[PDB]
Amino acid sequence: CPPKCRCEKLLFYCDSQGFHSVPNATDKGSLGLSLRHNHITELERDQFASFSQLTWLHLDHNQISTVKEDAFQGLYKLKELILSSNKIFYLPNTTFTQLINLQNLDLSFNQLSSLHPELFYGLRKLQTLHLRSNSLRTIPVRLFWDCRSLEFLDLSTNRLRSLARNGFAGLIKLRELHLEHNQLTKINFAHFLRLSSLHTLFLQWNKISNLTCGMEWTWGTLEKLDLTGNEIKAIDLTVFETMPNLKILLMDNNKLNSLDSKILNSLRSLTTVGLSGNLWECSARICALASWLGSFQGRWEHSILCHSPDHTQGEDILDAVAGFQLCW
Amino acid sequence: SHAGTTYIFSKGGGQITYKWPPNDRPSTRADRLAIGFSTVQKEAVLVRVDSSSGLGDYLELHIHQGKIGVKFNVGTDDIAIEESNAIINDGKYHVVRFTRSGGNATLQVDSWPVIERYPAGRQLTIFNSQATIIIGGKEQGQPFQGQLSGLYYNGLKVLNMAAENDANIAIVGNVRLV
Ligand SMILES: *[C@@H]1O[C@H](CO[C@@H]2O[C@@H](C)[C@@H](O)[C@@H](O)[C@@H]2O)[C@@H](O[C@@H]2O[C@H](CO)[C@@H](O)[C@H](O)[C@H]2NC(C)=O)[C@H](O)[C@H]1NC(C)=O
Ligand SMILES: *[C@@H]1O[C@H](CO)[C@@H](O)[C@H](O)[C@H]1NC(C)=O
Ligand SMILES: *[C@@H]1O[C@H](CO)[C@@H](O)[C@H](O)[C@H]1NC(C)=O
Ligand SMILES: *[C@@H]1O[C@H](CO)[C@@H](O)[C@H](O)[C@H]1NC(C)=O
Ligand SMILES: [Ca+2]
Ligand SMILES: [Zn+2]
Repeated sequence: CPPKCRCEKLLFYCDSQGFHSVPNATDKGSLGLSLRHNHITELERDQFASFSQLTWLHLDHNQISTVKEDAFQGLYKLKELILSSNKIFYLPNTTFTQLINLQNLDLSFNQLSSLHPELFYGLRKLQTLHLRSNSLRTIPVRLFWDCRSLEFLDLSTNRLRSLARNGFAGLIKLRELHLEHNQLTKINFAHFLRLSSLHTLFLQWNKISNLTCGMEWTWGTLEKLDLTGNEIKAIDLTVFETMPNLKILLMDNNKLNSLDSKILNSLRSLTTVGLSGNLWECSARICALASWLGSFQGRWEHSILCHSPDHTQGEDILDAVAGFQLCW
Repeated sequence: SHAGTTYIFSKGGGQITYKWPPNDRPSTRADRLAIGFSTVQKEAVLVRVDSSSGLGDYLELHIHQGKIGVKFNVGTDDIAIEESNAIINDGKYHVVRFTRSGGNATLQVDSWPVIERYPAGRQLTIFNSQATIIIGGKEQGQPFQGQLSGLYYNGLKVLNMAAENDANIAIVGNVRLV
């Protein structure tokens, strides 16, 4: 066993030592390797050539800034690669293609600004992909073409300006998608047409003004939609016709003014809703919403309060409806 | 037995007022008002909290026929609660406590049975954007004459704040800080 490193088995645990590069190994039949919280700044070509039998490799919290081409070559049996919390900003297009049995890839908390359209080609056994907390501004249309068995994708905390029409091609088995804390402006749900297995979609804390749906379709698998903390003021009357099995809808802290009865009549499978913090106008317009609440049989965690006119501010909708003779 | 910060409201009428900053005028779902007083008057208005310009919301504490009471409005309608079992204008010190939870109200004279009053149905719960506290009831045409101590309104010791020459406070009329 190499110096400064304790080895429980074929697993090598080399966390929290002052390693500026990967140590050469007396035993090359190691199954796992941990190099966490060292100060590695560079990954050489064929650096892990000795560790052929590696199944998981942890390189998190290192100052890695440059990754040479063919850095991970020969790691055919590798199924987990953690590269989070580094200073990586460029990745050669051939850097992951050899790693066929990869299942979990973490590239979060890095300085990536863009990704090569063929970076994730040939990762068919990939299940989870963490790209959280990067400075990506755009995303290649073909990036996920080969990601057949991916079911978790994290793109939160980036600088995504907007969504490509068919960027998601090949994510047919994706279940959970994280797009929160980006900089989206509008949402055209026709853009998610290719994600036919999605059950949860997180879009909170963007800058979303509009909710539209260009192509009519049925997203039968979507069950949870989190839109908390955007700037939503307008919603096309058919965007929830698309999600018949939607059971959790969160739209707190937006700029919603009211809701058409056409909208609310589609949201009947809901078990949980969130409508707090919106700019509700308490007048005859909210009757659609007020009546729905009486009819509703699901739950809502926080009370829904009027914002306009001023004399109704902060008062629960139903209390204000019955108190001011607004309906019926 | 009356000790605490106290103001003498003598003949001619008097008034202590507090002005909230324009932006921070609070809204409250519940209110807690406690005042220490002594008087011999048959009719007067002790404290009144009025909403900002353009709002009908208000809270008024007053004496009518020697009986202490409270009248308030969340927006829509007036709600009244009064201690009618007995009299408080005997000249001795009393502490009356008022409590509001939305439509509900509570009155309790010092060391007497508590009065609880619950409105029917569902009421408006919010007292909306409080602008001023007017202690004295001069502007209502029923100025108070006597001594007021330990006034408490939603965490504010207003009289104590007047005795500390708070910048917002405006002291007018025949009022003395004994
Ligand atoms: C205002 O008070 C009402 C009613 O007070 C109830 O009646 C009394 C006899 C006493 O038993 C009180 O403790 C009761 O609360 C409140 O409405 C009730 O609230 C409780 C608790 O939330 C609930 O169990 C009852 O079903 C409610 N009854 C009705 C008719 O709605 C109300 O919560 C109070 N409002 C505020 C803002 O505090
Ligand atoms: C470590 O490996 C490098 C090649 O990557 C080689 O040049 C060097 O001599 C090796 N050192 C030891 C001590 O094995
Ligand atoms: C790698 O990138 C170059 C761009 O210079 C591209 O032409 C080439 O096809 C890419 N190779 C693979 C295997 O993706
Ligand atoms: C969103 O819709 C509103 C009205 O429906 C429109 O005025 C606005 O321009 C739209 N936003 C964008 C970014 O197109
Ligand atoms: Ca009010
Ligand atoms: Zn070092």
